Amino acid sequence: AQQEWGNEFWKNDPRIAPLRGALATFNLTVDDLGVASFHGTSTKANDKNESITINKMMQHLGRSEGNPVFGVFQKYLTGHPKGAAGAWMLNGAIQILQTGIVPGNRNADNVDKILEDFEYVLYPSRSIQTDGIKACSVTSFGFGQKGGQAIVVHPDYLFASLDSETFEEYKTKVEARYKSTYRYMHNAIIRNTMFVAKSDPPYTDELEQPVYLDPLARVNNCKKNPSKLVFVNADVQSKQNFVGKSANDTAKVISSL
Amino acid sequence: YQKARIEPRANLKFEFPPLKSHKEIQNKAPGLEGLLDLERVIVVTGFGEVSPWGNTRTRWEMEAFGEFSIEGCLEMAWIMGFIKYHNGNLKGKPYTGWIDAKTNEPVEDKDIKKKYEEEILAHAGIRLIEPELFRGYNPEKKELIQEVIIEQDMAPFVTDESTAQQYKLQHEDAVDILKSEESDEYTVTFKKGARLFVPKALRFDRLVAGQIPTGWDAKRYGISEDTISQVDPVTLYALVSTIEALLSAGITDPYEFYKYVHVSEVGNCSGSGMGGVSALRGMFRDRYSDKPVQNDILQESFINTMSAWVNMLLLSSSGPIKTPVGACATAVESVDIGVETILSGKAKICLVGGYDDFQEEGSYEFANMNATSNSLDEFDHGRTPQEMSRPATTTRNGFMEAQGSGTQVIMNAELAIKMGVPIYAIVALTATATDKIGRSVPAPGKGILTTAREHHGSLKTKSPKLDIKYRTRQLNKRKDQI
Amino acid sequence: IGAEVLQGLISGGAKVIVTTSRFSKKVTEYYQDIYARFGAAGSCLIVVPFNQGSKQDVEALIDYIYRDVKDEGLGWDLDAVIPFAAIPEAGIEIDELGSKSELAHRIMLTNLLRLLGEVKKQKFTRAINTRPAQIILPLSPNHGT
Amino acid sequence: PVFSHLKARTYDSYWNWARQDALSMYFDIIFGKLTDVDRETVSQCIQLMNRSNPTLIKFMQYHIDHCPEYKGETYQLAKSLGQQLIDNCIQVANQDPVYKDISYPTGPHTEVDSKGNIVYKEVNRKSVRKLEQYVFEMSQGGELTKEVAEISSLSEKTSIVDPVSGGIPPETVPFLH
Amino acid sequence: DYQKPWFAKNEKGTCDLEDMTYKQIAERLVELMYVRKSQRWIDVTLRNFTGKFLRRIEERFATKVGTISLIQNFSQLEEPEKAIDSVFKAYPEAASQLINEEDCDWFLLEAQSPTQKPVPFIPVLDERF
Repeated sequence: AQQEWGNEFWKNDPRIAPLRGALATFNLTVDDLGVASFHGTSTKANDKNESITINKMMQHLGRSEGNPVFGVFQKYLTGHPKGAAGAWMLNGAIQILQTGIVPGNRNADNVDKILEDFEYVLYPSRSIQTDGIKACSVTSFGFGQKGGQAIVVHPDYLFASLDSETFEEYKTKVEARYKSTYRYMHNAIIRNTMFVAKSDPPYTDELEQPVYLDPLARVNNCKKNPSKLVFVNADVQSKQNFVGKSANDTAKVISSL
Repeated sequence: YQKARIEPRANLKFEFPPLKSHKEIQNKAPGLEGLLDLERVIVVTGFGEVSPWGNTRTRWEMEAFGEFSIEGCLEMAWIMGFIKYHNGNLKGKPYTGWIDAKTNEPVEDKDIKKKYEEEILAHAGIRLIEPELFRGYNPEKKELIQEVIIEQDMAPFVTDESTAQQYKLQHEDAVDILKSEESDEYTVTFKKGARLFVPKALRFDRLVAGQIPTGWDAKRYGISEDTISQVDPVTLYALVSTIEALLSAGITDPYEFYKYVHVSEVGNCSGSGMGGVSALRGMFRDRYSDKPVQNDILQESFINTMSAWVNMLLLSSSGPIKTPVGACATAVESVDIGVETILSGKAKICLVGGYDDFQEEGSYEFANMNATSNSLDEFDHGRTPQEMSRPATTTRNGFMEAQGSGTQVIMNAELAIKMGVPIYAIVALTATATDKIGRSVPAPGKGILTTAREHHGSLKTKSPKLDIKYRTRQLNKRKDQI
Repeated sequence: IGAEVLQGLISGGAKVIVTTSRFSKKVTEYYQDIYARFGAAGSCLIVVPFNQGSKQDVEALIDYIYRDVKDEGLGWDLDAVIPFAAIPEAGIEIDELGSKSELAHRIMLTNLLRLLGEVKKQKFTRAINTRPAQIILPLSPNHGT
Repeated sequence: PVFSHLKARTYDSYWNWARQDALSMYFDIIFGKLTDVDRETVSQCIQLMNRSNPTLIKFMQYHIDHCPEYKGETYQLAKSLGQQLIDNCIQVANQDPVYKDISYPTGPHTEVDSKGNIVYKEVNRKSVRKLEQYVFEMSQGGELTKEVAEISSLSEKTSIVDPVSGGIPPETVPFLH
Repeated sequence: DYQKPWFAKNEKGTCDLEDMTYKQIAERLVELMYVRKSQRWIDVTLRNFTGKFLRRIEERFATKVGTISLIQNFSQLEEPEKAIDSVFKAYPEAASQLINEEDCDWFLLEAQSPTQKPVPFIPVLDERF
């Protein structure tokens, strides 16, 4: 029910766009897509063609006039890595959300004359500190008709959907995890041991096949080395795995008759 | 009158997202409470990269601020091998800080941006092609071989027994081999009409590329030499943005995944565009030219074996693997595969991203397609290498090739709240779309325009499920039937 | 002075061509920041590398301004020439008339008068006698004082 | 001869930097870097009226119609200061652009401390507050020279109530002539 | 059972040295090498070791190029709360951020230093235990 009515109500609806309904699931509008991280390879044919689509997407969806997307073009200082590009643009669009800074194309010294008919796109040349970006849009184009587009929403629209008991239990777990990876990353910088390649899988050889056939087999800590965490025989096809708390410790009213 | 001063050493903190309060969040986004199924919400949990501008922390403060801070210049000088750490004793006095690498001087953290700021900005980004980073590839002397038929017989020379039988096997009447009556060597004379290959060199136009900073070594991240000498150079870029995407999530041990998730539920949908092109050169040219290439150079050329070395060295998962190819958009395609593996239920954590490499042969072929900027034509316009990539500018001419990788870690929202990992983003949708009929492969089109498609022909009302009041009313009466 | 006359001309709505001897990335980003902040509707700023000590340079520049756009020029017609180019020479008496002193005199007097001779020739061969170019000379009060 | 017509950098795109400067002014007011009592705020509204087209008036209207004025006084300030700039840029449509030096006419000052150090700074002139008072100060001359609501009004053309030519003292020279 | 207790301690019991914040270290030293009843330190070198740590707090969380140390001389550590609360007032995120491994190497190399009384605790189990 939560995905018929809350989460993916819009999927094969001909009245709701995908790009509109992907924002409508967090009660956002089309006007809340702040930044559009362009592919933007400094190619004559690419940069004109990409601005046509993002303008025509916003024009068809009824984005209000005077609301352009801030087109950021990351490839002025990194270049085009021809396949790691959509991951750099997705890493960059995440940092626009959590900071609010919309960076500027510092190699844009004179934006093209044709690009002023696209009134739904703004091309900044220096970084502007927005009060907050709610959604970005990473689009990229490949050789061989390989257009793609990802939409990325600020994570505070997930934490709205939780309750105060789930969020506070989450918040103390992520701050206890931050102290564990602060200690690791400060050690691993000065000792050059970020990558610790494993030598063994978390099971032995005659635990390898019993683990694969049990969907409820989870790793616990070893006893002779608590820093190493492995599959033991008691985790595999265990007797406390399917049976739980709410229906079996409270099976004193259903097993009493 | 000489008061005690303070020297500001760098305070590197590897910060998580800044979680604001719950009352602030629900005032900003009211209405959503129990309406979203968290298992159908894909979140980005960690991310990392290797770039011409270092990693994902030093690239951002160059992209946003235009210069490095004292903690992003220490992080950059550590990457490029300028400073080392040394705890203990040197020159008698006990010292426990950072130490220069060329000399052994105790550099202070305040003096990083006055000592190495020249060398960091000169050896990162979109500088000229440095030949020591590409096994001696000098684009100003681009090597070919020319087939020549000799019109006069050649001076005889000595060789091995097996090699002389290989010259006779190729061209038979254009060689006469002859065994030495004393030793077990042969005399080879190439008579006229034989074909040779004389090397020549030409001046190639494309001299600028965006390289990984000079001094980047994957042993600094902990990768052993037995992995360095075996795998392709792209696999090292994929292995250190996977360990950086996992450490951006607080996953310091990848086997912590298996306290919440079965081993068949950790995927890997990273992909490349061309794969290990440094191994494709080793089997198509370097073995044709009899250079000593390793025997399993075919297995390092596959696009899917960079994500195999991730599972072979880090993850040990038996979960899905779906490696895509998009060749310029293969990390947005890889996100599309990664969110569909998790929404189907086949995986719960999915490594996702893209990786590629700059090499000589692909650089020459992009120039033949007229896709890359003519770097000598940009010198006629007075452009620096640092300003040869100008998107949306009226005088733009071709792209600028780079190398590196980028990796995200996507998972369920319900699993991410349970593990207590940081959530950086929400992947709202991902789409992929081809174009119309043409006869030109590297030509873009308006194909992704179908991600905003809507029918509003004569419809006079809104869609009734476009307001959250109605959808919370139908869901709450369905929650009562359950 | 000339960089402040430039941003007043540009914010007034004029088409300005600016010459530079030290053409670099720092210089062309200085002038782009002027247009990005102090531009106006219909204004245009053009930055060229230009050495006023050279005679072939002051002839190639004015020809580029008056050439047609199909002949890879600007198609313009000057309305003002503000020749503020100089060399800061100091400590030079009557007996140290060196190479820097003779070069600076070619910039400030000889090729200045040659630059106005080119502007007259381009207007005369196109028969432009109803559009004079106003020369603003940077005179001085102190002649050897 | 260091010249080429290939190295010529042309800048034309006022239409993009107008919207970029209108937005960066909008967040400097919100984050407390600009106030209406500043010389930098009024000097930025002057450039937004020179670079005025109907697409910027759409841009600056949207961000002040959808301005969350309840969030603070700087959100109330940006909606109030920005609304005056809407009406100013509407009236100066179909007009020529304007060079106005609205800055402060500073003057010199040199000072030696007791420790011994030449410091130089450009301080505000006492009598002369704006540039119209600079032209009056230039016409009066010196003694040995003698012989034997600001944002909303940037669109309205002022009338000269008295010319400075009447206020020149007789038979003496001004500072600029 | 031993006179040199295990140094590292936070909430949820004992820990390693890298699990304590910069404030939890600086007030565990005063818990261990400052006597409350007789109002003295154990040694004058143990008072300067606490002051050299407090100067490492101010160095870590500092300004652009250099400012005034709040501990201008170690003689003001005879009232140790007044010097501690003045440092974590100027640098308030030192009360919540754990100690770097570089500063832990400083803490363990200063503890093994001559011309200093050996520390009245045990900071690490190692070959130097």
